[PDB]
Amino acid sequence: FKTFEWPSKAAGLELQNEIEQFYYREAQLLDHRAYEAWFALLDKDIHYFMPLRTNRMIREGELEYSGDQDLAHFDETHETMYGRIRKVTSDVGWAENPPSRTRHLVSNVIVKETATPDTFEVNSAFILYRNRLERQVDIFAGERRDVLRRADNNLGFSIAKRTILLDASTLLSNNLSMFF
Amino acid sequence: FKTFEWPSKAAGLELQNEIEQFYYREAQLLDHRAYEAWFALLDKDIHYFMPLRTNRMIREGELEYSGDQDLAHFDETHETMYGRIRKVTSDVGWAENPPSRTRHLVSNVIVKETATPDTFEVNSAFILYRNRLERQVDIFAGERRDVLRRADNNLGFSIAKRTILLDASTLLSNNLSMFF
Amino acid sequence: FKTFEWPSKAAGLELQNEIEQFYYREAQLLDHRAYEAWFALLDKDIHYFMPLRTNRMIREGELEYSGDQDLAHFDETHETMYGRIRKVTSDVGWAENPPSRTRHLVSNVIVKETATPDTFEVNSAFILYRNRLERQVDIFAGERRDVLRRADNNLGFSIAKRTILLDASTLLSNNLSMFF
Amino acid sequence: NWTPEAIRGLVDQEKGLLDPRIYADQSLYELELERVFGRSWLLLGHESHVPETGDFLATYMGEDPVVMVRQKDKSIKVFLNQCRHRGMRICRSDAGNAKAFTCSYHGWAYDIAGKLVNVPFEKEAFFDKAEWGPLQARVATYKGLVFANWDVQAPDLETYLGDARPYMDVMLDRTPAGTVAIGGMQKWVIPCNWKFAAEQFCSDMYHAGTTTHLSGILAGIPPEMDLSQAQIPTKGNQFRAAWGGHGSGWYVDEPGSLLAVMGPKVTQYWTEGPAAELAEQRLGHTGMPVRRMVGQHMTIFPTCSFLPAMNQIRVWHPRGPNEIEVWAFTLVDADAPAEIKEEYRRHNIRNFSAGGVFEQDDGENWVEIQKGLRGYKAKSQPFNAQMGLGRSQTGHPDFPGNVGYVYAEEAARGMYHHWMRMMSEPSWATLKP
Amino acid sequence: NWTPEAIRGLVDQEKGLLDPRIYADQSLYELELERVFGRSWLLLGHESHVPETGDFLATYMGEDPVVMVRQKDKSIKVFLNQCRHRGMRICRSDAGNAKAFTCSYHGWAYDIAGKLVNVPFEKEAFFDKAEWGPLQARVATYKGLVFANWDVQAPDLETYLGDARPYMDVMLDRTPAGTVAIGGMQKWVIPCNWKFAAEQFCSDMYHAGTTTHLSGILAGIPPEMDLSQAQIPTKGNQFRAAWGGHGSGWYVDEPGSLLAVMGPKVTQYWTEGPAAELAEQRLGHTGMPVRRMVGQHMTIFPTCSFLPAMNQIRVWHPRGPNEIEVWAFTLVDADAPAEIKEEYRRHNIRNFSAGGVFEQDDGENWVEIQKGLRGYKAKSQPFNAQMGLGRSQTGHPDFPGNVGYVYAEEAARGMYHHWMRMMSEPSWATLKP
Amino acid sequence: NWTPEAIRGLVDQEKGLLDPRIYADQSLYELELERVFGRSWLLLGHESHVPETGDFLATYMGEDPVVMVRQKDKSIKVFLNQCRHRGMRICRSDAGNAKAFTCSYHGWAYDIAGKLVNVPFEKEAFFDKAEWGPLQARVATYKGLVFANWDVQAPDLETYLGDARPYMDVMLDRTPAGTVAIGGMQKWVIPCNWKFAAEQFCSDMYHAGTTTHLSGILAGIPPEMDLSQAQIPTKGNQFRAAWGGHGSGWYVDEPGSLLAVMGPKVTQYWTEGPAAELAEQRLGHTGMPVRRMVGQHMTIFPTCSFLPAMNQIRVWHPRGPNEIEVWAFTLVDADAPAEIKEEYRRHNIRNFSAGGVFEQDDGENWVEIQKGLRGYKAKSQPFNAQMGLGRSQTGHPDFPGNVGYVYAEEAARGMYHHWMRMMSEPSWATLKP
Ligand SMILES: c1ccc2c(c1)oc1ccccc12
Ligand SMILES: c1ccc2c(c1)oc1ccccc12
Ligand SMILES: c1ccc2c(c1)oc1ccccc12
Ligand code: FES
Ligand code: FES
Ligand code: FES
Ligand SMILES: [Fe+2]
Ligand SMILES: [Fe+2]
Ligand SMILES: [Fe+2]
Repeated sequence: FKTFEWPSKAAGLELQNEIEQFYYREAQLLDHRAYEAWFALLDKDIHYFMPLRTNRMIREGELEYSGDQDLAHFDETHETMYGRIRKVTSDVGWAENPPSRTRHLVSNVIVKETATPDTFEVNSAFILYRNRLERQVDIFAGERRDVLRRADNNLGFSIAKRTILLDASTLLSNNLSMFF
Repeated sequence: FKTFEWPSKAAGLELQNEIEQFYYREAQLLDHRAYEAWFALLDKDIHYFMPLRTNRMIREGELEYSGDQDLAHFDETHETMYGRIRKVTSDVGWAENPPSRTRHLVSNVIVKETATPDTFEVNSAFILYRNRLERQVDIFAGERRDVLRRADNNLGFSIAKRTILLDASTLLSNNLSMFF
Repeated sequence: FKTFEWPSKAAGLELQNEIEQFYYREAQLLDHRAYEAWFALLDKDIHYFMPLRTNRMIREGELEYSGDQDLAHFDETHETMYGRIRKVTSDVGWAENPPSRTRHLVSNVIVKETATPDTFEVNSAFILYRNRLERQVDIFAGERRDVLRRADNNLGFSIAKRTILLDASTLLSNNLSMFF
Repeated sequence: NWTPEAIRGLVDQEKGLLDPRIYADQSLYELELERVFGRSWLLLGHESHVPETGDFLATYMGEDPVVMVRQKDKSIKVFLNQCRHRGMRICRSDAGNAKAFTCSYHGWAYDIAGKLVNVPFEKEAFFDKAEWGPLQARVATYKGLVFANWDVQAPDLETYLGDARPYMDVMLDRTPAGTVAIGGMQKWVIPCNWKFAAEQFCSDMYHAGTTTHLSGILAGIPPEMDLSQAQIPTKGNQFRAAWGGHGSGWYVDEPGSLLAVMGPKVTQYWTEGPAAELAEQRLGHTGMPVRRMVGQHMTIFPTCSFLPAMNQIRVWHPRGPNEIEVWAFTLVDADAPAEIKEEYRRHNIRNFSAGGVFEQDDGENWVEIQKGLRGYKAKSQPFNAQMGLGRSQTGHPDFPGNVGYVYAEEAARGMYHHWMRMMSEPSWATLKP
Repeated sequence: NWTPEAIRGLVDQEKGLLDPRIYADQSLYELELERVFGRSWLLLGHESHVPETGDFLATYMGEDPVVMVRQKDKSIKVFLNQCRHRGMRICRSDAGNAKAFTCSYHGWAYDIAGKLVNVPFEKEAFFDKAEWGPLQARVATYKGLVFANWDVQAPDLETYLGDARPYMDVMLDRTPAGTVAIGGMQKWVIPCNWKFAAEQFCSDMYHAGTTTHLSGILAGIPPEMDLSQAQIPTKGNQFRAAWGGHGSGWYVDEPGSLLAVMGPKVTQYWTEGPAAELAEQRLGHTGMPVRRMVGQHMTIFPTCSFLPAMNQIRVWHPRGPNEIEVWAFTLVDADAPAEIKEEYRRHNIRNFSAGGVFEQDDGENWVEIQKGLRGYKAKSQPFNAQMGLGRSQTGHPDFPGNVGYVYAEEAARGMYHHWMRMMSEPSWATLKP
Repeated sequence: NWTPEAIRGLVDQEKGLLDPRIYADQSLYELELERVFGRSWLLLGHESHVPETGDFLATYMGEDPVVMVRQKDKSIKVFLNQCRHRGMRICRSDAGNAKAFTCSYHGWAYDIAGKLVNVPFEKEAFFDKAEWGPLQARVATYKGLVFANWDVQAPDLETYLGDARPYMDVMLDRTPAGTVAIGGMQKWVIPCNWKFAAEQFCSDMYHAGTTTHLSGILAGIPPEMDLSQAQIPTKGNQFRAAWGGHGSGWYVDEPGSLLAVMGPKVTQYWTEGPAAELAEQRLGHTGMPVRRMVGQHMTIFPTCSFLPAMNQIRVWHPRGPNEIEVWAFTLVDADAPAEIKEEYRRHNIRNFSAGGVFEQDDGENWVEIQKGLRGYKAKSQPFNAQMGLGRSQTGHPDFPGNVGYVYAEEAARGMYHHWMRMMSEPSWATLKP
């Protein structure tokens, strides 16, 4: 994963605004625990991926991220995501019952056109603030690399691919019971 | 407090920019301690509200927030906000003398129109970083739900109502000597 | 440093977008360790400055920041920045080999024109999240005051001046091995 | 190691001296959890927090998480929020209504009394369930307030309180209907020792009459009035309990203190009208002119603190020698007008929440005190607690008990003296009144 | 102070009682690092983590950073990741290939064996270099897995493992080709004591058979099926090691849990067909019906934990009494089909990473337990470890060793008993098998 | 318990061995605050930090916050930043000018000498104010630098410094006009022991001449030049003070590293011309060729560190065994040309601030060392401090005092030996020079 290949000519004001508003709407769904409504955004061919990140010497920098055949924090299809949604909305899902309090602050939105019409390659930055129970606070930062398709839903888009690059080697949180 | 009910047709680019710029200007006033200039933005009928948040089982999730008959972190009128401004600008206001160093990072701005012309419901996410004295650091995250009216001032808008939903149950800071 | 003097009439939608997109592109270079590409954005007359910030009583609030004749965290020219880039890309530069994992979250972009054509004075807020080695996390907040010139590069602009106002007195981090 | 001799040397009520190590020492803190919090009566809340069958509140006794829960027969039981199997929290939410409690780890099930009623695979694995429920605390109520104590050998709540009760009744015994808690409990964290917080409400009107709250009063007074026009209350008294380290202080005949904090409508309700007359009638047996008492602070040792006129109540939850949690709520008369209840709610938020114009300055002070105590020389010399030394009398015409001047540290000396006694006397035979 | 007598009082395997102080006491923890971690066989990883000469992995033995590195003679060496000059970390990256190691502070150079080969300005400043290299650990491999031990007088790995080996072989000795690790090492931080985690994988099928993992099962079963239809495995056994505190538990004939966790493809591979039949053949000398063992947990004392059917492996790195790091990876048969290997990767991520549908709930429980133990009363009464007391026996016709029912705490009592022994017996003359 | 006997065994200067527990042990740290920081001369700053009447600087002595304030009679007073009433910080800003000091808690007023002048309601509630002011420290100045010591029995500053004084004069006594501090005090936190930092500036040119600063030099050399062309300075000497654990090291003749760090303008100012000639003339009687000295490090035990030719000065404020705060500033000759002063400012920022091209690598090393010491085996064996063992001499033809080679650890052995003495000798009768 190198520097995102932004197009030289930036996306139009309307398109930039549309995709920003999509992420703001998505963040509201997640932060208000509307998991069913959020799951509807994921397409049937979704690949939801969060690789491991390691400490490497500059000379061995190409090995920073875990590959396709390696373990990861998340490596999910529509089927596995379905099960995760079932857990998080469950009364016996202890890790999120009582639920956490989260904030998805979204910025640094770069929009790129693809070879397919109505399909966009989007790079964005985030800080996820997670507050749990009495006094637990977990702060995550990173970037998301999405493939978004235009959809006739409440948000305007559907998610075809998501890769989350988390700024962490060892996770400082006890779990990842939240969605990025 | 559920998902902000955003409008289907998104706010115009001009309006989206005007309100984003208002918040950035507001953030500048607060982060540089222009409390008199900031207080002038508050209308006479201002309701400044920050409800308590509690840990609840999903089955009793409706009891998460404190009501209008319950205690809160903030529940202010123009009269009580005036007193707070007089304290924060006071030489004998020890909590903010020496003053803190704050940063209001603002994103996730969603704009909704109301029945009244030139009056808008605005949802936005924030991270408030507060640093004071030698080593004290307090990080806050949450969302704000504002009612903004158009005004003839440097910022373009005035604040009619503000509700702050903080991502906390037990507050990890010793005080809330800052303005949200 | 006083409240940023934003213009009464806000910058146009197109210019606002161009400058915001420039910062997101700059963040991507820094977050992906493209230091040689980032350094190329710095003009030959660059002044890159990060003053010290002290705890002062309200009555002595004019002395909060260190001056041009005082020590600072950074006070740099093109010559000294060049040295820093040589260190950070060096195999024997231990502080950044192994390299840190950083995130530059940028928002609150306010654009102001100058007397010089294609030269803009820009105010923005940031959170910089730095994760290092096994478990080290350093979070920074503040604002940047830039002088940007239009340039025929990959990003659209070059940096003529940068002052970073950091929300800190004592630095909680062991070093500032990152760029702001 | 802390010998009884060494512990007695930490506090000197005769000379009025305090060893600052009491606020910082880790070994003393660990002994405090055993000797003080392990056998004192601690406030958990109000009866109205758990009005109906199965209603629960998750709170603390020291650092021990406990569950307060109303029973079917209208009683209130308090048990340790810890499963005796492998230590899991049984009640995992702040508050609500339960029909039963179940452990999320291995599924041990409990009734609302805290009795172990079901163990999964018991027949195939096992032992008597009646022996293996979580530890129960003694529960006692004083006019709505719910207190708890682990120690069976500790004196009952009434005896424990003693002659401090008249000053509690100023807040609690004004109406035949009694008090009720306004919804919601504020919670925040202050990096300081609990004793600074407990002493302040016990004995320290001095800080409010001097410099700490100059900006807080400024926030409350009318915009036309400035600080130089603000009335300085100097008249008043201070009470030290005969036993227990309890203390209270109040102003007499000077409303300027209460007026800035609670406003004209609350002050009118507190001093004038049918409600103020009925309260003085019910408190007639104590002989106190309660309508002349305007602005009061009080601590029930160790950590139950309230402001009777303003109706702010809080518990200081200890979190090591260097940290506390403040849990705060507010009381109102059950039959008080809806307009008065709103005035109590709004002004308590304005003044005494984490963002309150008074609270802000209290925490600012305590934060710096604790930081200072990291220093070696900062703990090498005693703190001065000599204020009002040998000036209190037990025969005051208006107020019962050991009564001195409002700006004094007699109540404080008594609080630290009782702390010392609890820390140095293992047997209730010598410790009890 | 912690005398051998006092340490013996902390665990009672006859009455099945545990003193909760063992999970919280700072002084006990410091003794653990010396008496337990300083002389136990600890897992560093797999042989496939360092396949080629100079390949290294930076890991931990307790809180001591160590480097595991493949030598030119194909052996594996383990040395302290600390320069003996002034303490600098020699190997500063997570993993990779090295031709040599060089300290960044003063430039002391080391070969891949950890021998000090160059000291800058040695002629001018100086001393024998052969005496001043980092401390070496004993290295032993058991069927792919690399263990290390500091103590020269400790028993060899084979004796240390004893009769626990057959239960390890279930995962490790299925094929002549042996096992291989999937790329990647997951790392996360849990604020609980290491003994809760070690015990769970040693003895605690109970939590997975009751309440902890109901949502985890719900996540894994077909979308058409709901919890009430999910088969509840109740048949199975538990093994306690003759020496060492090792333990394992497994379901028999009821693949419900394995099916939900690993899916139908892995379940089939584990139970039916040539690979499964070859595993039974190779494990014939034990007499165990390995194809009937459907879902299993194991701990090699103190901190090597794994799940033989799902092939998840974990090391718990202690970080004080109140914290651990979990370093997790997974193993597959080297000659297993590519489709099976992919299934193992996917479901291990889905179930056992930090975001895993099982793991989420484990940490949730442990976090709450440790927080509870800050309280005085929460440490004042023993935990119940009486499950299956006196029910285990050494003559089971199917499974060798001390075997009882799957839902029992015999393996747990053995783990704690051995912990007690390591902590109270300073000499291997009495401690060894 | 840490007996004098046990403390003596932690350091062996004859064999050149150091017990790594000195950097990590919590009990040893607590004794350091008493036996080292409680009675040493500690750097608070320069006279120019408090140039006029009422000017103050809020700083530390160990973990004790103190106020340094210029008096009307030109003397400097240092007192504990702690109100003796209940411990509140008296002076709550970093620096500025004061006409008085008032406690924010109860309003106890002080003058700029730290004398208690007013107590609110003193006549009404009380005692002698002259006895209840904050603890005063002894204050002494050496050529611009302000030192403080709590201990009335400790030797005076001049005797404490001894034969280290001429090496301090290399920086401080070059002009009759003296030095002045550039405005601004840089502050940052490093999670390491203070002894690593103090030792480095005391005795460790070795780290700069080897590997730590290869990239720092690379940042300072011309763009056309790379590290292979960059010259490696290896000529120089090291000084160990006769008493007190002070030390210094410097390069001789070869200005390679001075040129890279400070540039050609400063390097020339230091070595050639009227300013350099005057220094040689002023310091010639001490038998030192100051113009040949090109790049120097020094520590005045325990925590006063500086780099004479670079003019970087710092104090290491201890924050437990595992943390320090670095407070840094730079000095210039008062009569230095505007251009030289600016060059000193720019290059000190470039090299030695928290973002400095040298400082970055220093903290990186120290952070890892301290992390390593959490391990048991990491502390089980001595560190090597045998460099230049028995190579130093007192009759050196070129430099005064006990002098050896630049790459040596004689000054280090002297620093830890004195540390050991302060920690094991309770009376100045034996400890004094
Ligand atoms: C302790 C002691 C006095 C007061 C206190 C706490 O809060 C107050 C609010 C107003 C006036 C006095 C007090
Ligand atoms: C320890 C003990 C049993 C299980 C465990 C850890 O993870 C599991 C996953 C599925 C079934 C049992 C277990
Ligand atoms: C301690 C010892 C030597 C040096 C130091 C600190 O900073 C330096 C910068 C340049 C050259 C030597 C040193
Ligand atoms: S911990 Fe409550 S059942 Fe095991
Ligand atoms: S610490 Fe490794 S060479 Fe000095
Ligand atoms: S603490 Fe300074 S006046 Fe009370
Ligand atoms: Fe107060
Ligand atoms: Fe589990
Ligand atoms: Fe250095």
